[PDB]
Amino acid sequence: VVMTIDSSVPYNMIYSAATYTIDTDYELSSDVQVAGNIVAQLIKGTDV
Amino acid sequence: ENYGLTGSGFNLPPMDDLVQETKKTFKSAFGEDFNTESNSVADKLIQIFNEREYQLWLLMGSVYYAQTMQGAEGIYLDDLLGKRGIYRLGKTRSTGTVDYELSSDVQVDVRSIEPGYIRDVHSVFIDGSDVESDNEYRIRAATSISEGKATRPAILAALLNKVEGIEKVRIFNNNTDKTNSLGIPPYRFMVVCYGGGTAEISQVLYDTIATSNNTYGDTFYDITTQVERIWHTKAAARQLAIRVRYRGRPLSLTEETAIANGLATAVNGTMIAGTLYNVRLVGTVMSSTSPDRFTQVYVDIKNKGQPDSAYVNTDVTASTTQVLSLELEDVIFSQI
Amino acid sequence: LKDVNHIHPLPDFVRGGFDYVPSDIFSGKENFEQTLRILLERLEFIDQKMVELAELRTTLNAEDAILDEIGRQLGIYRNGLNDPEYRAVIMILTGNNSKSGTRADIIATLKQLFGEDGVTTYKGYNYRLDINIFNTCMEVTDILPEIIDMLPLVTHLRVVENQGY
Amino acid sequence: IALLSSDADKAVDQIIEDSKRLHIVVNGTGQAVAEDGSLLPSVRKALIDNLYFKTPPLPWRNGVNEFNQLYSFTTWWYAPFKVFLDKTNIADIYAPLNSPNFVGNPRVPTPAPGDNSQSIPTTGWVQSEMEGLED
Amino acid sequence: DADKAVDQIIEDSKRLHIVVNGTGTEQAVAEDGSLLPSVRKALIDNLYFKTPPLPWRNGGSVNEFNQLYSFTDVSNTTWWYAPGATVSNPVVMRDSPINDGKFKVFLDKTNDIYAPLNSPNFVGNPRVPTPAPNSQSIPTTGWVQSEMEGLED
Amino acid sequence: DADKAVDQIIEDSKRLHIVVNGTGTEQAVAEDGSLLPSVRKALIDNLYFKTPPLPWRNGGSVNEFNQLYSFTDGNTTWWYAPGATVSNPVVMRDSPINGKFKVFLDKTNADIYAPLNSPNFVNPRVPTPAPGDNSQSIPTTGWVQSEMEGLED
Repeated sequence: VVMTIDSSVPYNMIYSAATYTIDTDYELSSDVQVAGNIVAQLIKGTDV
Repeated sequence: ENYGLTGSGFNLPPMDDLVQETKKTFKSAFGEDFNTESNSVADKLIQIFNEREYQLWLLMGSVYYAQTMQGAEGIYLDDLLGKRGIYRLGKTRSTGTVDYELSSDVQVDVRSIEPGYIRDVHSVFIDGSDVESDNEYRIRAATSISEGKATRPAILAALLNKVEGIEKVRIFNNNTDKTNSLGIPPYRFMVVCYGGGTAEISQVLYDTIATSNNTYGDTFYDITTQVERIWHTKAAARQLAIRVRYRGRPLSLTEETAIANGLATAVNGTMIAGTLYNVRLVGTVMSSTSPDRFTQVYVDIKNKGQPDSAYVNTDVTASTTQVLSLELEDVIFSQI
Repeated sequence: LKDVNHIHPLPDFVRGGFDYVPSDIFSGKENFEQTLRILLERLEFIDQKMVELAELRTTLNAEDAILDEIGRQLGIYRNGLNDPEYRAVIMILTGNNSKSGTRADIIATLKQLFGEDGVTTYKGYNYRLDINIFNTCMEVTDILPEIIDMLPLVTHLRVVENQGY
Repeated sequence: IALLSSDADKAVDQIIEDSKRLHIVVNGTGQAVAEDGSLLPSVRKALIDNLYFKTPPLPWRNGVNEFNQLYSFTTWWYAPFKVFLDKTNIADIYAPLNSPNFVGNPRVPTPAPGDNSQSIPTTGWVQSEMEGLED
Repeated sequence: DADKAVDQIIEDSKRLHIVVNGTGTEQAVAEDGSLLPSVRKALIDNLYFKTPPLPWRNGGSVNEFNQLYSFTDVSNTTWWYAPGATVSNPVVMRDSPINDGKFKVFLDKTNDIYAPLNSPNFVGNPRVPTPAPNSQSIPTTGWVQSEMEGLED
Repeated sequence: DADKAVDQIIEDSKRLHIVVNGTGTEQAVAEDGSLLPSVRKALIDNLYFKTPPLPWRNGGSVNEFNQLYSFTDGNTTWWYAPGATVSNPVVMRDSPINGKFKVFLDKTNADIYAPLNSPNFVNPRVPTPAPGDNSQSIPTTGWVQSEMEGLED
């Protein structure tokens, strides 16, 4: 699965594997770190 | 928007995608909390309608492809070239000279009784010609037909349709005040042909040239309606020989026939007093067989009877009255 | 009073079919209508594209990506021509097949390339002919080879081009 | 020559409908539909549906049935208790995000070790960071 | 003679351009001489012009629906407007709006300019008291240097 | 010439389209550097709503950019989502405190913005100060490393 995250979430933050459930019957496969797992990016407008 | 004719080509959507946006838009009218997973009643219904709809796209693609030159097959081929105003031939009959019957009364020629394919040897005639197949049917479509007169395409078109036994023709023009580099007298033009008769082409030319006899050539033949004469020339006069060298996986025996006969077409199709380009010859070999079979290729050209040392790879041309020709007993294959 | 060409988008396709709901039994229920509308509106897109599949294949509007296919059947290859004039050459060569190179005839063919008053032709005693251009909309050097083809076998031609009179 | 206009109409018509929507919204009467299908009320209609409070406040009793009637105590009050009109400023207590001057003991969540970004470091993070280079 | 149409098109484009981009306010002039308002002019109606509201009075009248007025009670300050106020139907003034339901109170939108407690993104030059030479407090530029200043040696 | 006039026309047209439609949480870009707000902004931008508050619901989905929904826990606050439409609805989750939802303003609500004195934050950021600053300005995490870098060598 993929999810978009707000611009402010720091790179080094790591999601705890055993504190989330995707839906009524799905959970994280293992621990996930934001850094090193970017798949797509969108940059627009507001960014001298 | 990315579906259907688009200028760059024709695009056909696969089965899976059509379902995707149909469900998406269908979901938009009732929110996310709407079961559409596998084997669900709603999903089952959607599949039936999309499959029936999908055939429409496939039919459209087939229609477009069926009408393109590359995809023309069988009857569909007849329709496409039929649009040009020409049709395939039928059962053709043999012609002989004094199963068979006389073509007309005789006094102080020969026509076959049978409708088609056919007692055809010297000292016991045109044989075969049962049905005109697609490959030669495509070739015969290369010509052009028009009712025009007094113009260069008109002269060419009429000759190739009326003069019996004509195989090639070209016209050279000198529309200036002073003799050209080819010696044509000013304000005159020359016609050179290969094959055909002499007292018949003149008749055909008379009916199609303007009312100003600007012809010039080697031989003349008078005609009347008032009397005048028309000029023309004949070239023939060349046969070539070819050798090919290549590196890689030998081409058995069948491929050489495929390579050899293919080359004969390109060389033969050359215009009168044309030029052969070594690069073009190479290209034909790379296209008459599947790619990825050679690492190097070279072709050598020489006239029949010449010593083997005469082989050359440079481009070759022909004089005004020469026509390039190639045959079998030629095309020496070899591995470097 | 009616167009002979019947190939047109079906007028008001959507409201048709809805007319076949028997006796307004479902009308005003806002649950069956959306389901039916969603399915029918898909045919709208397909129905629309059925026309362009025929309209766009005509030589008048054919885009360069497929115009080459039309030219290929006729033996007129693109060579270095660009789209706006590649259309012109296709028309010129095709039209040549029913021509005789008369003074009235020549004016007609040049008429399609330079408007009504954009071209004029002077004539000379000894096979001399002249062509004048006033309102060219395309580059002429690439079109020139054809302009020679539809003339008598012995024509002597001059070409001069300018903007306006 | 200028027949690129074959693209201009798809914008000219569109601006026509946009002007039409502008006119109906501004000069409408007590609506407009966007291409998304959502509604835009005209000003003379938007002035009606917005939140209006009852102007006369009532005396307080700490007794409670309406979110739209005010109450008075001693300041105005309402039940969404929440005060409505106090007498204190806000700019005097709430730091602007631009060029603030905090006082007392500001705190932030300590960032991850080794972060080199624009986040704010904590005193107990840098002090930890010092010892690494010390060794 | 399409040059004639091209002419009119040329300046019609410019009129349209100024109307769309008419700064805060521009008055494009049509060929009829009437005056067309920029988009941002047309947007004043929502903009609810909160200049310092005209002080409350008794007597006089309010002509603009979206104009505010400043009033003070015997104790508080409020701003009032009469949405029914129009030309040819001005709202007659009164002693106090609290019993003048023609009038209604208004608030302030701008909190915008203040940092939320959650992940604010500051700009400019924030400052804090130099913390004790620690733990969780926010350090200052000098605080860090002073802390490290002893370490270089 | 004329092509540039047409370009002006088309750019103006797309700008006007976005401005009229907008998205509630959106503002357009003028030809000059200024940005143009959408109608969905200007309406909610000054102040406007639909009066009757509606209850929050975990299984609800919002599609209207100007209505208030009363969340409760009896701590009641009123919420809205400008970027909500029929074409782009939004789901009422368990709680609104977690995106497009925003809370209605009150002189109590404030109560989420950092006070000037000893505020607690929950990923704040500040501009990076210039190296070597000894003032009471606030350093960044990178600035610390950027200065510690000279130390090691």
